[PDB]
Amino acid sequence: SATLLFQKDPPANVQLFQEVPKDQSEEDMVGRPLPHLAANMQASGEAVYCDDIPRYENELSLRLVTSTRAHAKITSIDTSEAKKVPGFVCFLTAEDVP
Amino acid sequence: CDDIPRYENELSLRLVTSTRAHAKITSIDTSEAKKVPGFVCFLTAEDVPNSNATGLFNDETVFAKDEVTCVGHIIGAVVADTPEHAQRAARGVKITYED
Amino acid sequence: ADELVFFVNGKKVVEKNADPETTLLVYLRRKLGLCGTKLGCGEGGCGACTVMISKYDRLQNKIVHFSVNACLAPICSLHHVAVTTVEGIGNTQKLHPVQERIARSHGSQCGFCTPGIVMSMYTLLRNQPEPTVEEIENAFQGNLCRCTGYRPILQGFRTFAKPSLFNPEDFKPLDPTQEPIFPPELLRLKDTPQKKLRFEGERVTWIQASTMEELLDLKAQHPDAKLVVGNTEIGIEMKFKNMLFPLIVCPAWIPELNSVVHGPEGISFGASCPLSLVESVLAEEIAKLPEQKTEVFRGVMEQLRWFAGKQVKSVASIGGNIITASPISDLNPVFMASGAKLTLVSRGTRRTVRMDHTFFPGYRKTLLRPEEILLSIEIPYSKEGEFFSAFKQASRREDDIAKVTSGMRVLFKPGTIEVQELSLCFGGMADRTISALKTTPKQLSKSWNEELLQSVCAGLAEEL
Amino acid sequence: HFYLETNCTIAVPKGEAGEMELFVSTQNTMKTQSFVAKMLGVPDNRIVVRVKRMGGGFGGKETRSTVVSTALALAAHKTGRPVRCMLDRDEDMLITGGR
Amino acid sequence: HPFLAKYKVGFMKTGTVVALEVAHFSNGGNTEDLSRSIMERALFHMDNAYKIPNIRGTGRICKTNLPSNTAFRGFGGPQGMLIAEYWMSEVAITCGLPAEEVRRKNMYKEGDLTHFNQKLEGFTLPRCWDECIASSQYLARKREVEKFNRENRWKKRGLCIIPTKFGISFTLPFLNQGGALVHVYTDGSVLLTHGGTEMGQGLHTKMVQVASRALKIPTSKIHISETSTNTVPNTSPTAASASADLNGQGVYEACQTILKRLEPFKKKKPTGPWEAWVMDAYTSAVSLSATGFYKTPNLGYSFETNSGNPFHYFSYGVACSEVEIDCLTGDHKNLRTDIVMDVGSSLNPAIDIGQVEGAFVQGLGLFTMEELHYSPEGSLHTRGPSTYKIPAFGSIPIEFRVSLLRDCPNKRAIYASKAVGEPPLFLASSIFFAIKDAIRAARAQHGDNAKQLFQLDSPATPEKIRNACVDQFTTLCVTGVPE
Amino acid sequence: EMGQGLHTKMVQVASRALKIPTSKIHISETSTNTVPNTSPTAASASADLNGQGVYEACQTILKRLEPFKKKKPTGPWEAWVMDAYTSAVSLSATGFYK
Amino acid sequence: LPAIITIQDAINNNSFYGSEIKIEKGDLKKGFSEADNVVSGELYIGGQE
Ligand SMILES: Cc1cc2nc3c(=O)[nH]c(=O)nc-3n(C[C@H](O)[C@H](O)[C@H](O)COP(=O)(O)OP(=O)(O)OC[C@H]3O[C@@H](n4cnc5c(N)ncnc54)[C@H](O)[C@@H]3O)c2cc1C
Ligand SMILES: NC(=O)C1=CN([C@@H]2O[C@H](COP(=O)(O)OP(=O)(O)OC[C@H]3O[C@@H](n4cnc5c(N)ncnc54)[C@H](O)[C@@H]3O)[C@@H](O)[C@H]2O)C=CC1
Ligand code: FES
Ligand code: FES
Ligand SMILES: [Ca+2]
Repeated sequence: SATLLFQKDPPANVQLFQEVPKDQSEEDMVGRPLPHLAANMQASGEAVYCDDIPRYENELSLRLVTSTRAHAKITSIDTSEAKKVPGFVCFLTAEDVP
Repeated sequence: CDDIPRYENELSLRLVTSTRAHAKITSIDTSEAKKVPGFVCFLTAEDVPNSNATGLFNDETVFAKDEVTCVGHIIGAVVADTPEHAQRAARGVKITYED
Repeated sequence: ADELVFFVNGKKVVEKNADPETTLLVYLRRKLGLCGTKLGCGEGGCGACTVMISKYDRLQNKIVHFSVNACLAPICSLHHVAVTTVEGIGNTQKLHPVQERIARSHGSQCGFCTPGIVMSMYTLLRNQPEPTVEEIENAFQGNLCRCTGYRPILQGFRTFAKPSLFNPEDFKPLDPTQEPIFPPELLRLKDTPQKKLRFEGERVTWIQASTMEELLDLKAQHPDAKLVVGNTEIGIEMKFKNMLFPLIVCPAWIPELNSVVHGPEGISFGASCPLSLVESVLAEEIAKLPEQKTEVFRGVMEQLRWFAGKQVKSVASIGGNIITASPISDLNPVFMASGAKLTLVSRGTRRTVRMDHTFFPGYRKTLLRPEEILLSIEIPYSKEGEFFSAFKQASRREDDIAKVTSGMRVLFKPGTIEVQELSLCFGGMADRTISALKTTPKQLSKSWNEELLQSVCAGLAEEL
Repeated sequence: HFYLETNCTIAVPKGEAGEMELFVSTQNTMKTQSFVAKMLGVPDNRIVVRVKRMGGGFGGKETRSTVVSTALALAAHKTGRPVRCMLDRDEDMLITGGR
Repeated sequence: HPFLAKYKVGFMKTGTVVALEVAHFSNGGNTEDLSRSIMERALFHMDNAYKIPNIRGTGRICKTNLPSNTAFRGFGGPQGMLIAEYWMSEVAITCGLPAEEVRRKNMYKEGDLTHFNQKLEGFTLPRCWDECIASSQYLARKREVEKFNRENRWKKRGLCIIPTKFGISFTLPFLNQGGALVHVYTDGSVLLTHGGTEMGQGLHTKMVQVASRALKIPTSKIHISETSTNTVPNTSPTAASASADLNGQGVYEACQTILKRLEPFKKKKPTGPWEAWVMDAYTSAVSLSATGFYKTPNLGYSFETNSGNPFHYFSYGVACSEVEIDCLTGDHKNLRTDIVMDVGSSLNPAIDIGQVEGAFVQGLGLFTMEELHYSPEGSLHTRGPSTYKIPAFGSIPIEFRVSLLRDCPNKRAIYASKAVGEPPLFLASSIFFAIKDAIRAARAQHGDNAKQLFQLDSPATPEKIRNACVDQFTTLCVTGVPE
Repeated sequence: EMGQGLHTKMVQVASRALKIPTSKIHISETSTNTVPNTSPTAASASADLNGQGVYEACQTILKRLEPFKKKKPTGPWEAWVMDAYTSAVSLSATGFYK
Repeated sequence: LPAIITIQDAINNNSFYGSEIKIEKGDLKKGFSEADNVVSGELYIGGQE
């Protein structure tokens, strides 16, 4: 068996659960296997997640600036190269917190 | 309302209204409307998914069907990219009436 | 020219000012507003951005269909193809069977991975309307899901092959004739010969080369021009390693770089051939030729089983893997162990090299000169008494970086068990692909027995 | 009425389950919601009508605002894109009636 | 949170454990966040399913220069429980007794108190255990594993059955509250909202099912569009597996208010449809909007007096898993997993089975695949799927069997259900311990003693599996010698 | 709101009803998904109708806070509210009038 | 600045969030003294993204 190329048998799945009582109304869905209400839209790419929301004409974009050190004092920050990038608006820091 | 910023994909609508107080609509010609840059579509009573009956007492049309019953009766609506293009396209919607 | 023209969901897109840094994903989502295709990683690993590409293959006089990662696909590479997204196959008013079955079988929880999984299954069916259960699982080597535990997706899709949670009898049947037409325009456009294209963005110029002469001339005057075929390395270096290559040349249209030639000694592949083409031709050869002839071929195929997934293998070129020269390339150890023949060309030069230890002189370096390109690689038939194995062990079986990867070949003196040649090559054991050259020469003329096993093991333990 | 702000609606389709959000200069959110829902053929629970403020109404936006809202809601449904219409003063005076 | 544990367990030759001392340490990172509550839950679960008369657990949370660690499905539970299962595995090995017998004989009975003094009422665990032992054919399959291992030197199989007990409720009592707002419009359609957020767990689906039962109208008449702070304020996070419990009750109460308001119109028109009652209530100027609220009663543990109930009830389940390892590479296949889960009377067995499988597969990642790497200076190296390996389509057990326990209503939660989100995750430890069993079979082939307690840290990666399968190859590489 | 100062009056009413300054109370907008089945803002009736609705919603809140007001008779509004929340008492209420 | 990275760094530096949390029941000294066997060990469990 040391020389065998990787190979699996095909899957064999079993899901067991309880039927709802016999005299439960067909409109009473509690305990019945109702599919996720958004499943069809998720399958079709129509379900909207945050970034799928259309942008406003005047909408801006933000990117976080993070530490590359585990523990250190910040002695200085230079934004001169940042300011040269087209579309630059601002760099927010602790000073900017109202 | 109009101070709210536009979404980047937002469209503009312009209503197209009856110039006759009481008349049959015999044809609508949108040939010119379609030539205006930014034109998307012209909505009429045919485009209404469910009911064209509206108003407090259900006696009003969303869009005129077959007849117009005042000067100002909404016949349809042009959809375009900008309000200027919508206004120009709405001028190119030619309606023929029988009084 | 300089206009970029392609189709999305059957509709013509004309992009007059295409930026080479724009990916298909960004273009679909932000320019076309088609947000069914998701960003999950941007590095080819999750499949959330999977879309289908259709094009007319000029070589084969046939329409082909394959899936790709939209997150890594530059739009400048897509002139005259047709893109299909989740929106192109159906919606809630008329669900495609693929969509209906994943939804109804409870294969969609958070739903963010769902369009990408739908597109991988859809693409499989466009190529194989009746796949085996194994083909179905293989379609998803490059798709991840964090919610479902996969079981319900495979179980719902199993219905496409060959109390209850769902009823497969209520599923609508698949009619493959009802899929979207290949855009007639693109069939009309293939009658016109392709010309060189240039795209200029904020920082990057992209040249889509149409001929070898164009490519070689460009490399002669500008040896810094960066070749891009599938973009599965370059895309990563740009996005994650903050590399900027101001001049890109894409040679993917060039016939010589896409050709498959059967010769006396083996099969030569053009260096731009996608890994999926290599897989499909070698599979055909393995099925029809004697086992004696296909040892190296089956070694390549074993490595390719565990090489990324469908989306990456559709665009990833064989030459891209060789030239990237990562120490953990899964193919270089196999090409080195088999001594595969490489053809190198520049303007005014052509040379051949058998891949050996010298081909890789340093970390991510090859012996290629700045103006040379890799034209082809010949994957050899094995001889009588010549045996080959390929190995890979990573952290996960599927779509992963090898910790150690290996090609191994032995040739025996005819009629005997005495060694004529032995080659043991390894990735992941140094800053380049290496051969165990201190250990193997000692073994020549030895019989293949326990004494040889122990000698090779002791040798490898010392040398590596 | 000559409310200084004429009739205005923005309809934002949400692409799921017939859901739509309308931002409207109206005195009557309930009928705006009902008339839109009935026209589209969706339940009331899919339609949300929001009003921050109007630049005047004086009764003129108690019902007649809906002739703009419905046309706009229809364009948004059809296109899958947000759609906006503010009436010009001449349009508003013609269409919406008075005392 | 990564955990380090130092344990000492005292036990009898029978396998009965009589003393347990465990010190836990977690790596909390650079802010406190939820770290201390996570440590509390680990301590609450250091017994897993086992009654231990003399017991001491301590927990300390380390403050470090790393990104702040936080809530993850299980919330300290899987860490506390794996430690329990790890010394328990060593108790069985030391005694020379079958693991499943040692676990069973140490298991709580109905009415026992935990180490934190909460009474185990409605203790369905022995049922999950007996059903899983039986449906998995565990003892027959043990023999086939033994036989495979005799016939194969370089592949080995292992099989293990693992129980679990998981306390349901936020460890901070006042977070066990939920709110809902319901509107009925005049066409009879219902707009519902509650404090819970949809993240794939099918919470809105369950709330619509709940509302539909409560109001006695089809689900098609009820819609949830979104979660918002301006419709339901002061909501607890969607966390602690608690959300269907908490929001279900809130939804139910808002619906009851609406029904009470509609009852005189229902009396006037006993058969006339829902739409008539609603229009009648509207034109009689009756309010068709209601809030609903719920808090879990009688919760609050004190660490000083070791009294008070932290949990409202407990989830129970059992998993049996079989693996086959490749002793030469460290690769393995997950061959078969059988799970029996008590989800009370399930609100939605499709959603609940989906949650069992999803949770199980994340635990499979935790215990066997998923590993984060940092530079000595504390920079995360592992920043994408290329280097962080979550389970793939091919990673899941080949035979995957899940059963929801029958006939086990849980009256104290909405329509007799139980929470399902987190409890099944730990059950993937059955793969971890099946692997450990396979490794032991490989080690015995190299002459390396039975009853030897070799080290297997979590996750049991190919690296850890291969290195633990000591042979002539590892010996040569490590020390330079063999034969 | 159409210029008649209805939101101003409702804040004035709620401030008296809750016995807190107007500065602690905010009305942002009108929406069908916060209050359903509303009559038009018409017939000069809106302050009368909504004022009573606002008054009643405020009385429900005050009734819920009373045990906390009784315990901490001078402690500020913010103390009672945080006490109510941490005792898991609902801080949301509908109000209605005909 | 001096960094504390691992659990052992933190233990060596007394770098903790708050005080020790503890649950104890019964009699450990007696429990361990009357056992047939004592087994000790350490376990490490990696985190998870
Ligand atoms: C998700 C994912 C999974 C992956 N899995 C694996 C794996 O399992 N094993 C493995 O080995 N790799 C793997 N890779 C790496 C990569 O996909 C392969 O190396 C691939 O073959 C690169 O080909 P490409 O056409 O995309 O190269 P590109 O990114 O377009 O180019 C790569 C390099 O080759 C050069 N180049 C291309 N063609 C020529 C030519 N003909 N002449 C000279 N230079 C040329 C380019 O200039 C560039 O430097 C993976 C990558 C991703 C994103
Ligand atoms: N994205 C994905 O999922 C996959 C990517 N690939 C390849 O992985 C590459 C990863 O790139 P990088 O992180 O830059 O890795 P890299 O190309 O620098 O390779 C790192 C590996 O090389 C070896 N190595 C390097 N220097 C060594 C030395 N001095 N001594 C011993 N061993 C040494 C080690 O095995 C190390 O793990 C990609 O470029 C791609 O080609 C392969 C499989 C999957
Ligand atoms: S976004 Fe993950 S592969 Fe493209
Ligand atoms: S359903 Fe959420 S990741 Fe697949
Ligand atoms: Ca923390």
